[PDB]
Amino acid sequence: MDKEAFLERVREGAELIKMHIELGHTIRLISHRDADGITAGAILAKAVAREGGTFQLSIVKQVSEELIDQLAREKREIYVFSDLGSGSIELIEEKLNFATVVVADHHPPEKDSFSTDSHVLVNPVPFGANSVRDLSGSGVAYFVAREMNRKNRDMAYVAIVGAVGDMQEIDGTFHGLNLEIIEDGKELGILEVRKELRLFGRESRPLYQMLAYATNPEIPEITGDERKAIEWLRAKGFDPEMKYWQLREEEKRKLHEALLVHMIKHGAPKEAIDRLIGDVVISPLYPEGDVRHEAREFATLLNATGRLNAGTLGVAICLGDEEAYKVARKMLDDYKKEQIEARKFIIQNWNMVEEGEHAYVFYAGKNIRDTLVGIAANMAINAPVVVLADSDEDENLVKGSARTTEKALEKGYHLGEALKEVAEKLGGEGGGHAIAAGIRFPKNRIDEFIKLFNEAL
Amino acid sequence: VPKEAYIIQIDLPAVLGPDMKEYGPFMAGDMAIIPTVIGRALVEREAARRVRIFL
Repeated sequence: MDKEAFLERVREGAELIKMHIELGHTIRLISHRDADGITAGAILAKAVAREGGTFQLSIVKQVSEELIDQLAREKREIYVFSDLGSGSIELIEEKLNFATVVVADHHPPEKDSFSTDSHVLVNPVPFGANSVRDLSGSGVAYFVAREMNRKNRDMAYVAIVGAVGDMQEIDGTFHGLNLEIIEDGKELGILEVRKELRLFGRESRPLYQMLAYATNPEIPEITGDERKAIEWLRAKGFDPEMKYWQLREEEKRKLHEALLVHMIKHGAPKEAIDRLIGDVVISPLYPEGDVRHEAREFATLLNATGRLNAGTLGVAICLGDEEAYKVARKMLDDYKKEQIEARKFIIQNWNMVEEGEHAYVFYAGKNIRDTLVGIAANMAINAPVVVLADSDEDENLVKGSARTTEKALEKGYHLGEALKEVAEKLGGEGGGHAIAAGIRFPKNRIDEFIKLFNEAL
Repeated sequence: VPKEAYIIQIDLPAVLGPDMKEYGPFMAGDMAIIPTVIGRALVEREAARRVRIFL
């Protein structure tokens, strides 16, 4: 992989940052809004603060031409992109040529380097590193931070949280430069690697939900059916309401054996079976039973904050702010309350649903927020469906989401193209995938949307 | 000049600090190190919130 060549880029990027800190310049930080991006943002933020420097961090959805424009209007001395920017090398050099640019990313880059001298691409991929297992976005940021100051090795666990969120260990174990981060954390005693059940819900979920939400790997006759997980665990002699971390090492070992026997019976893929038990990263810095105690649980928390436009709140959590974790918990719980109320409104008010030839159309008005409009259509099915809701951000706009099943997709019914087609006719943004998509269009053209959508199927 | 870290919660135009440095402009949700004399007032009118960076 030529680690020494990548390390050279790391030092070059780290020195640029340190140089501008010495000059008292504001280190403008930009990072992605998932676990990998949030952790990366926190790592670079702490590195700057540790040097007594000044930063301004923004957690964004993605790099856009509009974003680079308003970034250029700021006319900073130095811009630092984290978990972003590799596919926008040309765009960055075009508009941010006047300043120093450091791109710390692991995504396949547009070029292997920058043309200008003041711009540095810290990316392991041009050196032969696998983008999806050798290092994550937070991993790159960690390398840069550690090179600025070896004290930044205390962010090793944070970096791994991002790595797990980036599914760098989908194999069941860690690979590449991630192992170097693992070792740093072990030497400081801030993280441990244990061979356990690689499922989400180790800290905060009951056993029957940890098995029902089982993805990578999926568990046959258990994943999806929440009630079956209760039945299965009862027969094996486990308390379904108990949590995995509350189990003794003997009970976990018995649970592993029981699950493995089950999957072999129902003909689970050999690859899936090998991914049931593997590396699980925990941290002694947090109490057991806390979501921050385990990497996958921590990454799940951060993703939730990122989706609720509170990415920097999640950043603050990585920085050790207990108050921020408090605010985030209350925020997520409030969001949970909105869901069950939104799903309650669909059932009670299904008598106002527009009957269509090829699709369902439900208008909730301002009762359901535009963010809950996506999960609203699914539970309407779990009890094509399109739910419409008034835009909180806008006023004359309505946000809609289309959800369907595999049975309808078998008979054509491609939602994404049909939704993007109608969106172009009503003069609004839309489109998505095949089973799930979103759309924004004028509120005074709902009756027109229903007509045009069914005809596009 | 004493500084601190905050999460700016509203769109905020650039302002000059007592250290003759310019801070901002801020978009809603930005985290930044700014002079505490400015950050305190922002927190006072609920425009920002303190974030503690354990160093």
